[PDB]
Amino acid sequence: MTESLVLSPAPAKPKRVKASRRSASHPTYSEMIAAAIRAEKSRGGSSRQSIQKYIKSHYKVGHNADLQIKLSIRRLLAAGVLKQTKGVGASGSFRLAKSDKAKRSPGKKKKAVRRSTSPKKAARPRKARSPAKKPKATARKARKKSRASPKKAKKPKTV
Amino acid sequence: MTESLVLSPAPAKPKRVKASRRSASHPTYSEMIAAAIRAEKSRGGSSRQSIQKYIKSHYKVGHNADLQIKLSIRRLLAAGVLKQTKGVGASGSFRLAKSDKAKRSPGKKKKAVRRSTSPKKAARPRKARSPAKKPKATARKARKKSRASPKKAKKPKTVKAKSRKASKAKKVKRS
Amino acid sequence: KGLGKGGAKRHRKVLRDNIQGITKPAIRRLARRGGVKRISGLIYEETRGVLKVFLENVIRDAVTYTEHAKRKTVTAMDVVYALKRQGRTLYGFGG
Amino acid sequence: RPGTVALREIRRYQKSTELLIRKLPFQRLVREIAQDFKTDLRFQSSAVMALQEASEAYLVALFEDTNLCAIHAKRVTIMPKDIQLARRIRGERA
Amino acid sequence: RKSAPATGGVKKPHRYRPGTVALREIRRYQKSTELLIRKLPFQRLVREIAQDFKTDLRFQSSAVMALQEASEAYLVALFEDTNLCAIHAKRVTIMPKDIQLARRIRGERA
Repeated sequence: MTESLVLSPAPAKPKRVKASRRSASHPTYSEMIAAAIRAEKSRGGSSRQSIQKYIKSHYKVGHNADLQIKLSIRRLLAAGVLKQTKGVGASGSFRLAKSDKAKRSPGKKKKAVRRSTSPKKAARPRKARSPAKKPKATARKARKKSRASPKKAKKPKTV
Repeated sequence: MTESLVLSPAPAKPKRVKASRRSASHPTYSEMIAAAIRAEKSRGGSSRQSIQKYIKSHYKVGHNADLQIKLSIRRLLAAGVLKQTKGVGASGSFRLAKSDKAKRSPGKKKKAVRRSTSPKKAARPRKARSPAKKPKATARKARKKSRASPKKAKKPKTVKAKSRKASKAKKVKRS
Repeated sequence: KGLGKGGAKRHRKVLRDNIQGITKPAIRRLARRGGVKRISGLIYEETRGVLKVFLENVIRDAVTYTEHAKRKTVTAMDVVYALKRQGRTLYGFGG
Repeated sequence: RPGTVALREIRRYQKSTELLIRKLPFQRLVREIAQDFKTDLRFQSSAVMALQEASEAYLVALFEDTNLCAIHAKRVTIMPKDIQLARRIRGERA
Repeated sequence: RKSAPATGGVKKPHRYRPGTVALREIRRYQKSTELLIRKLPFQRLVREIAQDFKTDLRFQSSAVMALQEASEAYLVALFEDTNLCAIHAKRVTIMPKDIQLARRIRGERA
């Protein structure tokens, strides 16, 4: 009767933006986590806060859906839909059984880099040497943004 | 094979017409199957000849595809995304796990469309059959750059937005 | 004086034999005699209470047999009888 | 290194045949308990050793029972919980 | 209070949850005196065991009742100690780990 009574807030708050809109489709409280956890950048999975910010966009109500996220994830776990690796440092573990990686794999997995210290190390020994003065990474946009790829700095310059 | 003798003289020719970030190009071998399945609309999945015809478009691995495609498909089944349906009338299912799974869903089918990554592909049949005006999709910024929040996803194309910024009622009236 | 190894003297008190009843090492060795690896620390207070109850029960029986014998001396036989009555029945020495 | 010689202590203490509690504190301990019940009680050399041996063996038996309580709770230490449970299950507590 | 086993409904969070009827059963079974296990199946058990011990042996109602009543009390007392073993771990389910520990502490099996 949960599909007739407590669902009645759905033809009220989701009625505004969440529907079978031909311009752009929207979830139906059963296909939400896919957009969050497949168009994903994380390496060990999504987290509670991550899926929260991913799924709040206009149509999301959240009146009591904070409970229904966990309840539906546990229902899908009982049904056998998702697969997860244990972790504590990561705030979450929600993922899918992806085709790229086998179910059997060793614990060690690759490395990464950020290169955020490179702009600062462009000036740190530049202090030791003569030409040390005001920032000059990408001209005035270095002061404006402090991080710009060649094309990302070219485009505003020509525009 | 990843960097062995098979692909030691190989990479020179890809530099000509391979997958380039400029506009759209030939999908990588790891993703041509996914693109073909997304293009296919069959509820029961794509058959063997259906997959072959769908990836036959332009340059491909068709020289050794007869074994390469089957080996890759078995590799992905060993992981678990490709779910299959049982039968003999259809050559094969090879379905991509896209919607909610493990539910019965007895004979339920509706006109469906997604938002996550479909729009870039879905803007192509618009070119194929009937031209556009941009009342569909998510602007040119979606296909120009993937990592874009809605602000810069919308603002380069149209300056007219909802009550959050300016007033889109005029564009809505003008259709 | 100082906290560490002082010049004159260190480590302990001189007054004795009126507030005693604590043996910290002995509980460790008995715990090791029980085959354990760690003791969890806060067991000295409990073991002393556990110890006192055990001796209270046997001595109560032992002093009860002593009163019947009409003497001020507590002997091994009475101690054995007290343990035997309650089921401990320490064989030990009885002859 | 922590806990290494604890295993070594098992080998020595389980083939040694001696008493671990200090005898002189135990000698004054039996007098204090007995004095409250009745006054002017004279002890004997055999009485002290007989009383001490039963108490030490009782502790060793109790500690072994608490050892099985630690492994039951995925533990290596004897918390006061182990002793309390062992006394109740064995029926010695009441 | 409606159950409705049919497809409609996603059940309820509180439908005599595991242990709640137990909380009802503990009150009922600790409020009256009775023999819990079956009588006749236990009677056959006593007769069968004694048959191997002794080829011929007769029985009376008082004898079998005393054996059954003592066995039920022995089992109930064991369960109380075994549950106390269960509470040692952060669990409310009696497991073979607890029964081994409880028996070994007592004179049984050790």
